[PDB]
Amino acid sequence: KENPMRELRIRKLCLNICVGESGDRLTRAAKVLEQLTGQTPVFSKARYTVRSFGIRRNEKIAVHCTVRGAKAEEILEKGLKVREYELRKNNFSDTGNFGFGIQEHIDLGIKYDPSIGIYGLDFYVVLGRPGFSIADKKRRTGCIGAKHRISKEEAMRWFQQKYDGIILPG
Amino acid sequence: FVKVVKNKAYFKRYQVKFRRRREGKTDYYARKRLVIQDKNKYNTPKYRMIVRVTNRDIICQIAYARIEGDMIVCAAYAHELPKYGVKVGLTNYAAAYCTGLLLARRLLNRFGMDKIYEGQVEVTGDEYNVESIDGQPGAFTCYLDAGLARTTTGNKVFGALKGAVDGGLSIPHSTKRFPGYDSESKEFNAEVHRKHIMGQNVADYMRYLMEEDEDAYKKQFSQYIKNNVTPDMMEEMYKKAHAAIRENPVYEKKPKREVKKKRWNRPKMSLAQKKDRVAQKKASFLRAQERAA
Amino acid sequence: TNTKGKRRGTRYMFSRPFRKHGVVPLATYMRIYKKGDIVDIKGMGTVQKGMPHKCYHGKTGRVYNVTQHAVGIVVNKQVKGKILAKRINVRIEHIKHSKSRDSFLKRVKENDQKKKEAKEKGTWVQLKRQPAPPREAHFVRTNGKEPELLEPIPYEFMA
Amino acid sequence: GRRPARCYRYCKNKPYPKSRFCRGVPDAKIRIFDLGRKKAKVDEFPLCGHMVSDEYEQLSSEALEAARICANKYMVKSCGKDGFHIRVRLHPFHVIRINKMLQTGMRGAFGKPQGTVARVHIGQVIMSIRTKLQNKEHVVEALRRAKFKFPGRQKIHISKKWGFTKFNADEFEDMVAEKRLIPDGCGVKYIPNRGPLDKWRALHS
Amino acid sequence: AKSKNHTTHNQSRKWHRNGIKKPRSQRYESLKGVDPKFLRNMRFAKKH
RNA sequence: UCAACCUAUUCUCAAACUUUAAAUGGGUAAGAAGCCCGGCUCGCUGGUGUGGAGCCGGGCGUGGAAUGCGAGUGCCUAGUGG
RNA sequence: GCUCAGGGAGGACAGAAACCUCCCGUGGAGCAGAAGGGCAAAAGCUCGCUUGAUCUUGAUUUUCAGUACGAAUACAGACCG
RNA sequence: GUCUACGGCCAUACCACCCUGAACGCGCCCGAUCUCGUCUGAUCUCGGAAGCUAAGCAGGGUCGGGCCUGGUUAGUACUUGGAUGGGAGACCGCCUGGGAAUACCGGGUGCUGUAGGCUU
Ligand SMILES: [Mg+2]
Ligand SMILES: [Mg+2]
Ligand SMILES: [Mg+2]
Ligand SMILES: [Mg+2]
Ligand SMILES: [Mg+2]
Ligand SMILES: [Mg+2]
Ligand SMILES: [Mg+2]
Ligand SMILES: [Mg+2]
Ligand SMILES: [Mg+2]
Ligand SMILES: [Mg+2]
Repeated sequence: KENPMRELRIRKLCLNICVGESGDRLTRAAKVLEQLTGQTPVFSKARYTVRSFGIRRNEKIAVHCTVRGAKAEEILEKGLKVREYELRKNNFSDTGNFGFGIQEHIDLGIKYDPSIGIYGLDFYVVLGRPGFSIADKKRRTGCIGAKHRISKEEAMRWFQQKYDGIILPG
Repeated sequence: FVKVVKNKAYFKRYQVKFRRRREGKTDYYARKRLVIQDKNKYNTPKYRMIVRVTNRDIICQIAYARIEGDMIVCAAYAHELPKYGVKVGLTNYAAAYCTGLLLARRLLNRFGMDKIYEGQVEVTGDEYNVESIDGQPGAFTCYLDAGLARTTTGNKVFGALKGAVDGGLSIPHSTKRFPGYDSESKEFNAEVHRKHIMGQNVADYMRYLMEEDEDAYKKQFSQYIKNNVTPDMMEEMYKKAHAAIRENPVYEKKPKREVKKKRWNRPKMSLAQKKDRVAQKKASFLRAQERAA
Repeated sequence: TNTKGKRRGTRYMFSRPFRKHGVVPLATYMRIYKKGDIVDIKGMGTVQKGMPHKCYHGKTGRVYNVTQHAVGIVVNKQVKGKILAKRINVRIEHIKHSKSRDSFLKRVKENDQKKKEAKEKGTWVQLKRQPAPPREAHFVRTNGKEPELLEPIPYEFMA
Repeated sequence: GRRPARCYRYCKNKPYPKSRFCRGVPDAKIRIFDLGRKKAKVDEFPLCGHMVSDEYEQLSSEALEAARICANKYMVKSCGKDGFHIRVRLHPFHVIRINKMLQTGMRGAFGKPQGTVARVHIGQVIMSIRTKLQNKEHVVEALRRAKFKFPGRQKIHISKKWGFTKFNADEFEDMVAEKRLIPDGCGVKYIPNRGPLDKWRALHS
Repeated sequence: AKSKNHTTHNQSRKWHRNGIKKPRSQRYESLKGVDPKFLRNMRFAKKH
């Protein structure tokens, strides 16, 4: 007997590929996660300029996108099938989100082109709950209260009872 | 560790916002640019038509600013539209137009200018502006307060605006944000705005759902079905609502009831009670320590 | 030699008070000013438009002109050996009414009402504020107990 | 090479600290200010003798360190090595200037900084020794020997406070038995009747 | 050959010989600086 | 352990730091040019013979804190500016 | 329309520092420069349209001799954004 | 008793955690054809009424932090005027009037204007 407005939902699944340079690598990484998601991603620029890494200010160095809903759940399930449903206990943020990363997108189920190549991905799952739109609506913006937030164990129990994965320690 | 950010120094140096800014409700920048009368006008009122679209009704008020507050001249809501015959759907663009019309006609009847300044009796949708006639007492001029709505094209704020304009208020406006002004060709086809005022998009979505899938139709629309609102009835129902509002615009309040005077929330605990609470907490801790030792 | 800037020396003078920064409150805008209103000046840092000068921060004058954001007021400024009745244009949020006129106004209206009445009544009631007179003669009762005796404390250095 | 202290002796100027505007100050030579068994609780040194001043003058940092060494030498000779705790309760923040003449003259005369200087009021405590209650004469003799390293008139006063605390030595024992005070090193912590009472039940736990 | 730079020593009694006298207060002071649209209306009201 | 760190404490400060914050001091007011009515005018302002301002006409002296003192105004002008 | 400095907790190569996400965050950032004031649904940052950075008579403030130039403040008459 | 819409003074209203909300509301909520806008109907805009007071919000609690207002500190510090007072000086005392602020210890924890509800 629990109140149905505290169902743990995924609010978003955000993906990025930080290629570290502009041009060909970034455009074809944009095309590969557009092949992944089905929506045209956006180009993340650089705040600073560090020549140890080889980047400049306002230079397009990454590709990111944001996925909501059934597409988010299915992309996340593909990524966890890559990650064999095994996540570490350090892969869980204190605010209740989690996230992981994969190294080649070919393991997802996306077929290959030598015109494109291989890239790795950061997946990050921003969990929520019904009611978290208070934190970013406009007209009467409030905060989210203490009982309604998501703690770390309250998120990883949800993960291992909704995906039947394991939380290996370390 | 982290350094504790919200310490005694943080709260001592912290300045609060205004109460309405903390609650989120008002924009003091726009409110100052909107309500402050010119000082050479010398206590002439400056009237506003406040539109607030809630989740279930639409508050349209007309108020001027004094020092104690905004005294509201006239008010007209959307949940009072079943007095005139709009049974449900009270938050859409068409009900925004109806409550803007009701606000305008009720204020004109309150001041004594309902015969003069009739406005658009028939609804067209195009540009209208109530230009005042000489000799007769002048047109009512007020300005439109959107509050925090992002005032883009096709907004029910501007629906209530067009309702007051067709009711007879002389509000300054442009025909850029009514539904129908397309951003590409930069013109304004008034028949599309008339369809949105008469609720033809809602009737067409009703027809579209009962052609596509009736499960989604019964989930989306249900109180329409309960109050047997059909798509062909829609435009005639809104026209009869317009005619009913323009013939009987006055509001009669509900009678004031004799109360029971029962208190629904907990009253504030007193000084004696809370000092006795901390005395009993200390005594109960000490006796639990002696019964644990 | 000092600089002759318009805002020289006004660090603490046009600053807002502690924790009363931010948005200017709106009653300050909604107050209306006739001509002949006695008006105080207090310039404010949040609105740089219409700033009154540091010579006039704290002076009181009389309105002679009202415009659509600002009032012209007639203040007495003292320069080397004379007093100029000079007029300045001040935006509305650098300004208050003075209640020094208002206490006189209520005293005039209550004097005029008690001069209107209590004149066919026959009494003659005092209308001028004589200053605080010396205390009249009065008994002081020592009800029972004796006056408590005080005598100075012996010196001990406590620090 | 330093000018005598009788030049830089009265509180003549505005206080002119080492700051963003006066930079290039040579460093103050008293840098150790507390000495002795400074790691000792309030409960094992109950006596506290203050060298109080009796003039509104300026003490040099040189004189502060000279008086520190003159007190510490006699204390480690007399009361043993770690049976005391001196602390110098003045830190020199005012810096003083030197107009060097080699010919210009008094044209543009504003000095480079020479040294640091503490400004003292009539009744402000210069030094203070915390010790046991039987080492009374030794602390009076130590402060009396350190008074000759300062100008002017200093007096010696043995206070009724419990060492380096602001609480009186007669009721300190009753308060610490009543647990309104808590020892936390060379000072003591004061506990009001104002906290959340989880702190209360933690103390009386 | 320097000399004294600025002074306000004798100035207070120099002012108070003929007195710090307040400005000439007069009934019906003028209308210069009054709002010109307001004053157009005022002088039409006086015209008619 | 020893450091940084963190949390409650503690000693000493500031012309170009400050939550507080004096004394002395600086404006304004202490009425006839003031109040209170009646009515006209306006191209300004205007839901509103609304708002504001200007004009007329009438009525009201206990001269509206103390003290003291006849005031206001215009020419011409020397010397001075270590 | 959005919130800035900093910090915390996470994420393939990635680290002390590239990018993504949550949370705290009264200004500890930014506003060309010197400092002082001022500023958070803004005066900051990002976008859309732009030329009131235009034509013109008076009044005023500031230094002041109660003169100039400079800079600025309310108005007013168009022509505009 | 209380809520919404617009507010005034802007912490006695803020902040952290816990408890309780009947009715109307306010919300969360369900969708994206149309209006609109985004990488993403998350936000904004648009059409609704299956569910829930879980959150916001409201009322209350905390020997709570803060804030407000009092006592103490203290007639202390400082100070107007005065002396052919003291002191080698620094500085201090007195006559004449004014008179602060920490630490420490109490009390309070939004009032309120206009319009419209609920308590059939
Ligand atoms: Mg706005
Ligand atoms: Mg000097
Ligand atoms: Mg000479
Ligand atoms: Mg000369
Ligand atoms: Mg803006
Ligand atoms: Mg700018
Ligand atoms: Mg949605
Ligand atoms: Mg709730
Ligand atoms: Mg609840
Ligand atoms: Mg408290």
